[PDB]
Amino acid sequence: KTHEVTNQTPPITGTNAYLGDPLLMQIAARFPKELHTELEQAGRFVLSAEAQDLARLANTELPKLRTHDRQGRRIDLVEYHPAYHALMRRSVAQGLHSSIWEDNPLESGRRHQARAARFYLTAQLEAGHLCPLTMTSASLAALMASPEVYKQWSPAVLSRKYDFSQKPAFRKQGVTLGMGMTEKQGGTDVRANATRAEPAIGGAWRLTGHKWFMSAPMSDAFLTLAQTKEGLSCFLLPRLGEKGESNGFFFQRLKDKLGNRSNASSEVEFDGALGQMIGSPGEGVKTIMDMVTLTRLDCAVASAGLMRSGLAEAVHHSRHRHVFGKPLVEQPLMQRVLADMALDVAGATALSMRLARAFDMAASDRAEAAFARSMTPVVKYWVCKIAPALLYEAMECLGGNGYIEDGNLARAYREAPVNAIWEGSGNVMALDVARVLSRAPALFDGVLDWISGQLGPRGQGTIDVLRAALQLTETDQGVARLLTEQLAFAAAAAELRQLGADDIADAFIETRLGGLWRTTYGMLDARHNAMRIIDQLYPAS
Amino acid sequence: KTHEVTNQTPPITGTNAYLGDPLLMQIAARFPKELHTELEQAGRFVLSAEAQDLARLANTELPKLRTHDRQGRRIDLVEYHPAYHALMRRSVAQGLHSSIWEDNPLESGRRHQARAARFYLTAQLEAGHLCPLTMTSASLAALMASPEVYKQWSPAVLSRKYDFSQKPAFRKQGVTLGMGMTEKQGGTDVRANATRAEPAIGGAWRLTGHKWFMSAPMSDAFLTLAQTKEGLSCFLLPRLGEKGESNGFFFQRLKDKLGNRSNASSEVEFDGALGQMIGSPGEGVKTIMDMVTLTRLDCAVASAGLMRSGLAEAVHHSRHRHVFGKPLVEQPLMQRVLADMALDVAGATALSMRLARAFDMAASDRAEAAFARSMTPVVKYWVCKIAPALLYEAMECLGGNGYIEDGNLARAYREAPVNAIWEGSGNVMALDVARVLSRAPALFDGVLDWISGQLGPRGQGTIDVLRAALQLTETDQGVARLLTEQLAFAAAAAELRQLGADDIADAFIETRLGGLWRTTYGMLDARHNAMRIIDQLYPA
Ligand SMILES: Cc1cc2nc3c(=O)[nH]c(=O)nc-3n(C[C@H](O)[C@H](O)[C@H](O)COP(=O)(O)OP(=O)(O)OC[C@H]3O[C@@H](n4cnc5c(N)ncnc54)[C@H](O)[C@@H]3O)c2cc1C
Ligand SMILES: Cc1cc2nc3c(=O)[nH]c(=O)nc-3n(C[C@H](O)[C@H](O)[C@H](O)COP(=O)(O)OP(=O)(O)OC[C@H]3O[C@@H](n4cnc5c(N)ncnc54)[C@H](O)[C@@H]3O)c2cc1C
Ligand SMILES: C[As](C)(=O)[O-]
Ligand SMILES: C[As](C)(=O)[O-]
Ligand SMILES: C[As](C)(=O)[O-]
Repeated sequence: KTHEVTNQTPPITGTNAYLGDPLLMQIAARFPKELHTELEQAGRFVLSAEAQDLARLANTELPKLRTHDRQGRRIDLVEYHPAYHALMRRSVAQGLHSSIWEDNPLESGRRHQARAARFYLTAQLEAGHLCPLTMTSASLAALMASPEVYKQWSPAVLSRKYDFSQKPAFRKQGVTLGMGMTEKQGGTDVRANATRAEPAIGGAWRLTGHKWFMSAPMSDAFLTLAQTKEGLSCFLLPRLGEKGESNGFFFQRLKDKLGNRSNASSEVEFDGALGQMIGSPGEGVKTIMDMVTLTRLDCAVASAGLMRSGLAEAVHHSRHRHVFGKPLVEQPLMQRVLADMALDVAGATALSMRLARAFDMAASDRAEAAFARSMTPVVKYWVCKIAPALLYEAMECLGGNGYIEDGNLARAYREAPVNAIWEGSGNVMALDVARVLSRAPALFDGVLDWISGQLGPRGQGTIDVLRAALQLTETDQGVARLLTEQLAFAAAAAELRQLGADDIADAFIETRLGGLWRTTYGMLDARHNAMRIIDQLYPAS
Repeated sequence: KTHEVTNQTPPITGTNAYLGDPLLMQIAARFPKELHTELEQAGRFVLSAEAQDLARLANTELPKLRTHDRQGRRIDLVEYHPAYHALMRRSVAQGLHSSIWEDNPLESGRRHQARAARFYLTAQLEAGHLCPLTMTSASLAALMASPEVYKQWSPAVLSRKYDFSQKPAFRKQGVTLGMGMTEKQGGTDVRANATRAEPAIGGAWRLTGHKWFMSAPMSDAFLTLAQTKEGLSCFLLPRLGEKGESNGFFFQRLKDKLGNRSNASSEVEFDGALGQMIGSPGEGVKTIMDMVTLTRLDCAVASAGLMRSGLAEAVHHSRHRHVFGKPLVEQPLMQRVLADMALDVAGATALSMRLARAFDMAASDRAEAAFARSMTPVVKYWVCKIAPALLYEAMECLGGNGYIEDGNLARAYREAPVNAIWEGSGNVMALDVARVLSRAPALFDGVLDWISGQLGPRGQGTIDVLRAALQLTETDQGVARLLTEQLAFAAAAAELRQLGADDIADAFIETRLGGLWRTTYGMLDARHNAMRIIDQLYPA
């Protein structure tokens, strides 16, 4: 041999991602014991060596579109690696697509939070297959606009048996649902959709057009927007007909994507595809409003989990990798970088779960409903859009191996932009935040009141900043991103206080609410012990 | 047809990346006429459809390691797509590996700046093949430590004829040089290297060990660190022997990289590889100090070019893509986001080229030499490390297509971290700054005087901030990144004043030096006039 291999970091595999995360455990502290037991088992699974192999395979053995069979007939099939189906099977059995719609007494009053904690853990393992599960869970809220259609589909949708066979949906053990919104001329401006729907025999509708981005193409049906005589309408469009034949779907290509690669995203064209209208004619936008809101929470929770998993690897690496004779984690500068990132990961996780809590409490508490209506785009804006910069710095903490695809940080870095881009990007979230202030000032008083209650009298200066930003946004729409980010900082700070993470909150408040312009991590002085921040959030395991 | 395809952005291909960049033209305003002509031709090349096809192919048709031939002999060859060799050929013919060492009277007093302007443009086209050119240009500063080896190798190294054949080095039309430094147990702590060098017949040395990341493996020789009885020493190690036979290189694998994929990076093991010592025994670290410094300017210049190119695409898209009946560039919020990114790209470009100017003036100006020694890690820290976050936001400005690999932003986003990581990352740059503060505080006094002269009396508040940061860093090594980033902000602001970009400087100073903690772009109010910033830096 020419050399020895020394000073290598042992893998994080085999430990428990839930029990290694005290902030998450505090977030779940009031869950019933049965949920704690399930989260510990989930925490063990997502760091197991077998699960990590499935995640690597799903993202390297990529889905393939087969437009035709060997004799020249169209079949419009997308084939996946078995690893994809194994992840789907377990997450569907776990109810990640269905549990908020189920009647489970152990989760009463906690359905969004219980699911969000599971979602957060799974996103640390493999994020791509979460897309069909997010769309399936959220799609049922659109189906509520037509209760007969909900009653018809929900038994099949809520089934916890995953079924990827090419049977018609009504013969499958369970079904999944997708979304056909974006067209080539725009995904934001859905009223510019040119897909058209025309009445057909039997009260159905026939659709002709295209959708430029349709993820999870082997879903059994798709919520789709199309124009009718009275405006943009929403439809439930099955991929297959009752005998299993194609329903006018023509897949053109799969996207060659930066990340999210385990999840096939197709370009599709429709020729006479038959479907049911969902909601009132011309009310397509209103019909899908609650569906989109549900996907935005998932985008935040998953981005937070992505950041958590990437930073845990950086902290763990620092504890074992020696440089100049001692572990990297004993270097003051590495301590400041790791602790500074931990503050944002902590704030993003607390805020994302606080939004889930507002969803659970909205029906019984007007102030929580106010938070739920107005802050979903704030949380999606900030949590998702900080992930690329933070995951890059976490990757840099690994040195050269961090840049190599046989690890996890490269894949997570490639993944991070998708949650921010996939549905409403930053500018769309921020304008949404400003519109709600223009139409419902009372909602932001309620949020400001919750923030002020948690920060206490010392936080009144932050409240004044937020009011000034709200008022300035009415003067100038261009400052809507400033308003959105400041709201997120303040709400994350408030929740860290609510959770009792007072050392974390102190340092978070001093920097994000009191510090100066910065562009890189590590902007902490010695006033707060950095090693304590790191040990509190990433205890050595 | 089922639908019409409408509201699409016309391609930016076919225009001129140099003439479309007023800040760059201002930076080059005093270059001789012949240099202006050459930059205009390069500006057209990097946006031409032909060149763009080469850049795409070089990054999708990946190099393959061939350890053996089909009969089972070791050959240790790496094969590239012809597009890689075409980019190398043109860049070598342009002297990107050699021009600072040439005696070109047209570039007298400007060698580093003239090369940096070319580098900036080429990085907008294809960054991966720049790695061997950066290493080759920088390697000559180390070879100077042994002047007889410099005389022996420099005609071949400085040749503008690219030659990728498998001939021995002195039978080729020109040669390139790489770097064998990082080992599995560490790339930062090179004194923990375990590769060993032993005396051989004829005054040569035999090396046995491994290098964990060796880019451009078909380079003709590599500057390599290995242990001798006196400590860590530097060696020039040819890949092939005098007859074209293997010189004890055993390539194991190529890295499967996030980005930079046109540039092969190998894992290699050395078994009795014959080389020449460069510099004194045990002085390997000192010998490669200037070589490393040169590569650090290149990292900054290229990262600035990456950012410039990605933001130019986002601005161009906004001018053509309609949403809600008007161009995106007419939406106030999109204007704030684009302008806010433009301020960092302008500051990073100005600061990087200002470092190049310090390199040109160092031999004749003590204040400029002080700037070059103390601020090289500052520029590399800030310019390279802001690129990932900025290129993500630029990608988001394109919408869903931004995330797709048939465009350019996804590749640039994957490229962006490599300049920060490839040689000394942020923590290493910041500790470099802290060491210079500890061992030679007067160098930063000179930097502050230069900043103060450019900012004018209005800037005393920024000087006081920098003094406080210097004092605090002497107290606490842990705040070294704060000192480093504040120095970059202030020097970027000062250089924008030096360039006469006073509207850009005004807006940059008020935000980066006077604003609040932020994590995303778009933090400008109406006083900064976002549309004028965009039109001044990215004219349609
Ligand atoms: C991996 C992936 C999967 C996806 N899956 C699906 C799917 O299953 N179904 C589906 O229908 N779509 C899907 N999408 C598409 C996605 O929803 C769209 O890209 C998104 O809606 C934006 O639409 P666009 O690309 O047309 O951008 P545009 O509408 O052209 O917007 C471009 C940019 O301008 C900004 N902008 C927009 N409006 C304004 C304004 N008023 N003022 C200022 N700035 C503005 C946007 O925020 C964005 O940054 C997916 C996207 C990705 C990347
Ligand atoms: C694409 C690519 C190409 C490369 N090509 C080459 C090449 O051709 N030749 C070559 O020899 N190398 C090459 N490298 C290797 C590269 O130079 C090393 O990754 C780098 O030197 C860091 O070494 P490391 O991975 O061992 O990290 P480590 O030395 O283990 O450090 C890991 C992390 O700790 C930080 N750190 C280190 N010391 C300290 C400290 N004292 N205090 C605080 N933080 C600290 C680092 O900044 C980094 O964040 C390449 C790397 C990449 C990504
Ligand atoms: C609504 As069904 C899948 O049971 O036909
Ligand atoms: C960060 As804590 C409140 O779980 O110690
Ligand atoms: C961007 As300018 C140097 O023309 O002000």
